[PDB]
Amino acid sequence: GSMQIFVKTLTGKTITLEVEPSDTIENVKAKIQDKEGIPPDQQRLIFAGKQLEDGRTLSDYNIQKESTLHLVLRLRGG
Amino acid sequence: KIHAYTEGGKPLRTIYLPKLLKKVFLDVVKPNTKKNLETCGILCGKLRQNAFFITHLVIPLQEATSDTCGTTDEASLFEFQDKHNLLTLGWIHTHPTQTCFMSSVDLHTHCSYQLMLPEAIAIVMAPSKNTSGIFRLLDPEGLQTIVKCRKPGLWHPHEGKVYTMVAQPGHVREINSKLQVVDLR
Ligand SMILES: [Zn+2]
Ligand SMILES: [Zn+2]
Repeated sequence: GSMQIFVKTLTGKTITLEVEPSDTIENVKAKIQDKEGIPPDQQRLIFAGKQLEDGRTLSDYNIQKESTLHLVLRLRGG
Repeated sequence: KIHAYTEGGKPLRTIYLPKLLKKVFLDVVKPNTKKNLETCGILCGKLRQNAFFITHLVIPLQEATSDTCGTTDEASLFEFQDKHNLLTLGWIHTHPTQTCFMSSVDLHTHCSYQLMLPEAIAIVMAPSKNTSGIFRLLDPEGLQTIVKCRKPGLWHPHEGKVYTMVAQPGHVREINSKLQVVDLR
């Protein structure tokens, strides 16, 4: 991609991604599965207090160079 | 004085678990366990001098049935942890009627926590059997198995030993410490 954003976790990690403004949130998750091994449906991404929907894009949410997103995992118990 | 290692020889930092937490969790989710409903929560806390301290049990917004439970509004969970600088150190849930083990769903869920934090633990309460367990995936073989896994269906099986009970007291040590219980439901 053509800019870099950061994904900070609740575990002291910081993931760095290269992405396009036109990358979908679902694309950003796929890049995280690639880099960290986490399935997309287990991820929730959060920016400026709002949770990001799979079908929208980084531009839809005004996410620019070197912005920080936040990753919170879902919990599924059996 | 005592160090625990993964199967592959990586050292695990110690997590201090309040002795109270298991008992208080069962108490907090007892309405659901009576109604034959699974419940879950998050183990949160802090890193002090190369050790983790569980300080908060957080009951997130969730939906449940008799054999499943899942979070629904992770944003409020996030807001709480971030606002209070809480690390995620693992999770806990009930088997209202089943035995004390990690199901296929538990393994896939936990794989992600243990990837984000090598020491992450999964506590399983089987109150109808009066047992409980604290588990993790084998590192690296079990992590690798579940990460690569693409099998469909909720309850599918896995090839080989995938998880194990955590080392006590080297990895997890139960101690008499303070606890906050945060109910976000
Ligand atoms: Zn379970
Ligand atoms: Zn699987």
